[PDB]
Amino acid sequence: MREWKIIDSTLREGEQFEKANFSTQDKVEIAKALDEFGIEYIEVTTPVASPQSRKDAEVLASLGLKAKVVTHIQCRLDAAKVAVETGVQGIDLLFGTGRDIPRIIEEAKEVIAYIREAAPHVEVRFSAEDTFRSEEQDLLAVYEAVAPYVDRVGLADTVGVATPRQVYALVREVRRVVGPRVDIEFHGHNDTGCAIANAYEAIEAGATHVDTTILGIGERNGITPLGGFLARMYTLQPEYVRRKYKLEMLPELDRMVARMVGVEIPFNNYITGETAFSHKAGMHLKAIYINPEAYEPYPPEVFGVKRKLIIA
Amino acid sequence: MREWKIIDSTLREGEQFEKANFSTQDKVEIAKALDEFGIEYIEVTTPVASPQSRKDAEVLASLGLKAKVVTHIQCRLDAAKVAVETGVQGIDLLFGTGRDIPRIIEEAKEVIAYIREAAPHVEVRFSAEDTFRSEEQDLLAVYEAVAPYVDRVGLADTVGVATPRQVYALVREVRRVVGPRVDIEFHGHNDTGCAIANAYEAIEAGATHVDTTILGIGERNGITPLGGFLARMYTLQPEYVRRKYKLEMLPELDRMVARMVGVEIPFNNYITGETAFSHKAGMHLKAIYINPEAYEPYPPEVFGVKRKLIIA
Ligand SMILES: [Cu+2]
Ligand SMILES: [Cu+2]
Repeated sequence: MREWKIIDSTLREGEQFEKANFSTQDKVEIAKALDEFGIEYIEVTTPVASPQSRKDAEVLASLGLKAKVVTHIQCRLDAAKVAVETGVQGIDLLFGTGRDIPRIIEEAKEVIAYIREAAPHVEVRFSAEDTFRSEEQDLLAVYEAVAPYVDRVGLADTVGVATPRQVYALVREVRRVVGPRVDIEFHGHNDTGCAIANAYEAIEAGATHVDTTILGIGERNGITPLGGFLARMYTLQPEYVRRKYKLEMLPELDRMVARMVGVEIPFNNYITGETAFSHKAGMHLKAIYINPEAYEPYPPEVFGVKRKLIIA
Repeated sequence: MREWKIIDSTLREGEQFEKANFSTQDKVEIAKALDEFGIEYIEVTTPVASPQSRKDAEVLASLGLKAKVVTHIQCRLDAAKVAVETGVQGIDLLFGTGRDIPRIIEEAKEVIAYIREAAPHVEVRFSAEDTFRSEEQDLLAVYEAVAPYVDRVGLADTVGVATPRQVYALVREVRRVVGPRVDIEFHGHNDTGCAIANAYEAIEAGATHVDTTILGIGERNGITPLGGFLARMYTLQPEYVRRKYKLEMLPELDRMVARMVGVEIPFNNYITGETAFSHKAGMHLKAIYINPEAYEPYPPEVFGVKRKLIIA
């Protein structure tokens, strides 16, 4: 352990997907299915976006889910006021992307202080945008100074270019500077095909929270997808992962979202893709008969799917 | 540098995709487009598979492409005879997945020796199946003893479970043992979402060749996809990558293969997916107007595609 939790952002990051147009009822459906699956956090679009987004945040946070509902805002006093008034259990601050460091630290601490005052029980996370491309001394200076005042700090590979060893290294440095009592969140975009690998490296480096969306939907080609992330973690911690989540629900989660946003599940999608458990090579089929484990990373039944043997 | 080449395996790994049914003309079309793109190697199904596969290998190897055409076989004397007779420029041996090490080394050297004798100009690569899960002392013992006799050794993450730091570490150890004059090839499956990340780590560790297929098609959910791999490498070595390949051909490569195997390009596919360059968030759109670089990992024009702005 390697203990960690998932922050689903389907209703935040989520909404930034090109084809997403979630009704209130769509979001409630998604949130209840995630809660049933066992997801620990559900992050929702800033209430400042529209009066709509505010309402949705209000409803989601009062659904009585076991998951904590958390909203994502710019690191600003005005947005923080709106956020606390919604009743969310958490607020995820993003300090947007040079101006001096004591001032950045100043402005951050002010927002965080407002929130502690107005809503002492709300969990606060602080991230700087584009964390891995920010110059590192100043980044660590900010995180070190803000960490004593927050429950969690986050790192965001905003443009999807961080490399796995870079993510590992910077998470380790952040852990060094913030100490063992502040949680560490990773958010990574998939532009260079590293969102799952980077989330995994983040956890190996000490990260405690990973952002996912169902099918990885999000800005551009999206972020770490729930199913791909769970496949990656299941192979390493199968006992922990199967006890944490209702893994057999994955196909229904992927279907629900695909139907809502109007896409097909891709044909190679982790676990639930048409092709995810198809075998064809004769020497593979030879082995699967004696033991399917021979060419399978995990059992399809665990995730509520079946293998396919192509015997032509 | 970070110098490396791609071995496309669309016509080998490739053929093991559930829905692949390539006619001879399909393969010739694919191979000529890859050669035009600038791909360095094209790997094809073992000629032993059917008389068909043999014919296709014979044609492909005699097409007069600039790319070297290479076939993939079990590490056996009988298959090697068939392979050399096809005229391929390379033979990729796979020693299939305990029996003693001097004997494994013995059997390997015998096949390799046959090939040097019967076809001194053919390039020979040796891989052990499931390289990252083989016990490491014995694996390195085999690679160390065989390397002086081959042009290249390969590592294969056959079941798609290797982790990026594991791949980095084992490639470094292999490089230590085989010396600087033997090339090193990486083949990785995508079951845990790490095929691109692992290929990248392999190169950082000293690997010189990476297996890809167009759209990542292959057994199960496939292997490192060409487009995702090029996106990953372009962000790190843009001059090198744009000079090596005709990057603007990527959409036509992905379309061609999708059409042939009967799938849609997935909606989040690297570069050529519907959604790969779609922006929606207001603060993103604000920035893209001053500079699209602000939220884009690479320029869409480089790959012959366009961005989308969602202003609702
Ligand atoms: Cu994001
Ligand atoms: Cu393979």
